[PDB]
Amino acid sequence: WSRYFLDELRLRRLSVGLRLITNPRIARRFDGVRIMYLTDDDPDPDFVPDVPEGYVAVQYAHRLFSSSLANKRNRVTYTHPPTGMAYPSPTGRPHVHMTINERAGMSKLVADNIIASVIKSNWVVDIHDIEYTAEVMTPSEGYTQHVDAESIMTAPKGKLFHLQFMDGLLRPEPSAFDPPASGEDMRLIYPLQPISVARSMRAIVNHNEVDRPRGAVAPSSYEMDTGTLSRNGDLLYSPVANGQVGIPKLEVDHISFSNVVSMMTANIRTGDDMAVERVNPDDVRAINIRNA
Amino acid sequence: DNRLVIVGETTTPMSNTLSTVVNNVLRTTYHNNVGVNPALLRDFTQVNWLNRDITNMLQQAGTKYGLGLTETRLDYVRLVKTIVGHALNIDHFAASV
Amino acid sequence: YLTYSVKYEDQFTKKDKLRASEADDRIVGPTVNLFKYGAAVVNIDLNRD
Repeated sequence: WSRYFLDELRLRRLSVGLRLITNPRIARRFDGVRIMYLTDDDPDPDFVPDVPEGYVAVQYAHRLFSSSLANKRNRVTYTHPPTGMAYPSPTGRPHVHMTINERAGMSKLVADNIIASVIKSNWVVDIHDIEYTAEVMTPSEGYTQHVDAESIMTAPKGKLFHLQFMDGLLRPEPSAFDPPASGEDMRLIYPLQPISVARSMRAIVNHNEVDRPRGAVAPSSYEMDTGTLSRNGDLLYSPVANGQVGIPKLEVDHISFSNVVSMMTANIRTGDDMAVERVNPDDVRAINIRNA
Repeated sequence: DNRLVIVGETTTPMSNTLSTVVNNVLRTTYHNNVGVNPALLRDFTQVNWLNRDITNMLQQAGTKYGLGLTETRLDYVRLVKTIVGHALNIDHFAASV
Repeated sequence: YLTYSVKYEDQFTKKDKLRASEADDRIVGPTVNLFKYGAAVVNIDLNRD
């Protein structure tokens, strides 16, 4: 077996490195996105908005949207595949949970009519081709850059976006006599899968009314467990009871930030230049060759 | 990554200069670049629930925190220390490598 | 390979370095200066250096 033409040690480090790649703590390439026109009162990146009770799922195709003469003006008309009725205006379309799967070959007016249908007719549109990263913005920082709905609809397939989400836990509470403002912070783009898989602690403060704040998280007990060092060289956790062999750290998928590393002291010096004495033989005619 | 750790600049504090909660942690010496590790926030942080939710974890028997010199392998003939095991503050992916 | 990357909230934080006891400043010191009072989120990401 030509072992991929590699070292014997290089495969042993490769078995550790594959545990690092499939780890959910670094897999922050988020695919899937949801255009929805629900309000924003408590911002948190974990919020995946629930589909309401009476919506009908419709798979997207090019057959649905087409131009039609409606009221002295060519309007782009949706044909709802359960009933088959024609719906020319976005002000009165029924509640459709459209699931866009391709977003290719799609017109710009059709993408205009869907995002108009979300705001006007309260649609919920899932799109499963948008890949993006996420940075959780602190509330004093604010949203540095936005993402247009023209780019979320009219874009090539393999473009990697960057959405900014805000942790609204540490927002300053207004005073008890301040007259209110006017506009509300709305929100158009939401995630499908949970954001902040890299999160360990959150909101290290002390709220004055209750003991611990709403939704603040503690570090996991596996992040502090050193454990011992095994005889083979695999990092173990602490034993959970008496007479229990500890769990090796490369089997479970938690993260341990304290580990026993075998390191050499100043009395080893691996790989210096050792010095020998060489003594040539006496005669060249006296050197035995065979049978040896 | 073919790194091979040699004991760097390590210090050894006195037992009466550290507090009672660091002396129950410390394994008799430690590297000068100690890293960052949330088990050292025990009774040093200002936050009441984080001081509780670490003390309520580290007093369980299923976990135990330390920092520094644990193992020692003396040579068989020269009788000096050769391979020590320090409990660093480093992730288990790098430490297994 | 994995280190902490902590985003602070710049209103409830206190910008100076926290000063504990001197023997504890070389052990607990850079930990309480990274999980300083006012840490909004704490991430575990790939190490940048």
